[PDB]
Amino acid sequence: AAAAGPQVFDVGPRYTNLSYIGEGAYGMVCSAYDNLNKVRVAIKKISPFEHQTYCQRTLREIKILLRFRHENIIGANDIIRAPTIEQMKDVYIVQDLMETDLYKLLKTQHLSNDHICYFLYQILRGLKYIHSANVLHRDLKPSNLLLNTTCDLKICDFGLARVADPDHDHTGFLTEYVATRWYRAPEIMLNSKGYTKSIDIWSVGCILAEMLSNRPIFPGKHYLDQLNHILGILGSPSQEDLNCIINLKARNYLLSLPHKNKVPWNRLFPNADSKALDLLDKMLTFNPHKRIEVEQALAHPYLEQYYDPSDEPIAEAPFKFLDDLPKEKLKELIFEETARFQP
Ligand SMILES: Nc1ncnc2c1ncn2[C@@H]1O[C@H](COP(=O)(O)OP(=O)(O)NP(=O)(O)O)[C@@H](O)[C@H]1O
Ligand SMILES: [Mg+2]
Repeated sequence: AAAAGPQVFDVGPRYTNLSYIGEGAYGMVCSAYDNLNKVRVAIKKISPFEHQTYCQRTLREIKILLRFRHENIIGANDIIRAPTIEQMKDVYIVQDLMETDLYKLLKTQHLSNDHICYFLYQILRGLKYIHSANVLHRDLKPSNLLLNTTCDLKICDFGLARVADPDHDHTGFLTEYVATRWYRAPEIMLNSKGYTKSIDIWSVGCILAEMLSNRPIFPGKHYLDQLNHILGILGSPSQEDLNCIINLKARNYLLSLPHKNKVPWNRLFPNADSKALDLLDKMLTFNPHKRIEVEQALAHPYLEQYYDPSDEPIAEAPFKFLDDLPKEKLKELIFEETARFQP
């Protein structure tokens, strides 16, 4: 029955009072009074059974959201669908209702250092859990970081996530890539498929920089301009870093470029806590092997008000999914994954 700016958003007896929020990927997002728990909640409608590619992204996100339990990762409290495969056109994911996300927040609000430190702690704490499950998010950016009115931060959108696979990370120069351009590590344009953990840390660094001045630090307009932005600020890679790149074409591209030096961080962010800049530096290290890991970051001095490893939990066990089978099998699997929420 109930409609909300057509669409049909029928989420049954339990959830009423629908109010629009935005436009997700391949569906719509509403808030809605939950008549069993007596709170407002959020509800994403997802209609992906036509295009095979949205079905992997829905299956992935569904598997992960139900396996993970963590205060800084968005949950699935409920998942609503028809009682049969045949009748299932859409899928609805009910979550906690978060006021805003960091993208929307950074357009209008400048943040205090106390807030930056706190949000960074929460991102890194949630990322620790994710990596501990051997998973990579692959698409961390401000719009994937949800916030409520009490400053609680929750990572969302695991559509692009993958199980880590460091042994199969090498690829050729200029290999096309899916994740959001601005938060892409440099090795992705050189020689990485994005199957190692240090891909997520680069993105977190990109977010710290953005939180620090309200503006993306590497806003490249297209695939290769992303790299020139990165190099504009870090300057030319050292020879040792270039020697970790064995890939000939990527290495010669880098050698062909004129020498540029490092723009120092405090020239770029003169107001910032210099401990914040120090960690920034370590997150946005050119060489992925030297870039800081998630635990080292949590233990950096910038975060010592919050750091407490025993209150920074890890997953019960590794993750293992799948990828490439067709529309129809993926529909069966999404049906199967969501059975538990039926009566
Ligand atoms: N739990 C939530 N509470 C409030 N708003 C949410 C919540 N989850 C997602 N959002 C939405 O996040 C949107 C931002 O745009 P978008 O980049 O499409 O993210 P998304 O809706 O999460 N789907 P995706 O594109 O898969 O990340 C906003 O329009 C909100 O509607
Ligand atoms: Mg998005």
